[PDB]
Amino acid sequence: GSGNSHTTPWTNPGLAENFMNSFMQGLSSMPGFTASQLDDMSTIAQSMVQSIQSLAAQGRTSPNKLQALNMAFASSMAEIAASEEGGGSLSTKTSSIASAMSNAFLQTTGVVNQPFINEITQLVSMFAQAGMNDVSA
Repeated sequence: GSGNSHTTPWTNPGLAENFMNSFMQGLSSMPGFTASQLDDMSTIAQSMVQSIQSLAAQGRTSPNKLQALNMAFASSMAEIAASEEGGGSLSTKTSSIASAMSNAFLQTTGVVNQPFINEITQLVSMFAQAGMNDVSA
């Protein structure tokens, strides 16, 4: 039904595309990251989008998926955020990630989900320093 809150960018496979594209584009212009790392985030973008593409194509996405995919791509960016190179500390990584998503969602639907951005930045920072996505742990 109509839920005007907690809207996650993975609700629509096309929205995910627009979101992640704008994300990886804008983030490339932000500090902390190096082009070699944006190269991988490009893959993370294409991977997540295609996953949701196939998922929504032959069926649909349940709310449970949103609360899993949010920590999934956070983990794959965590390894990149913890990557040392031209850009500096991880503190500069997560802050840029946060803003990139914000600026992205403004271009796509015009409204940004701040709780989401905070949730993601918590996950990324956590998984990066823990070095795991909770498995065999």
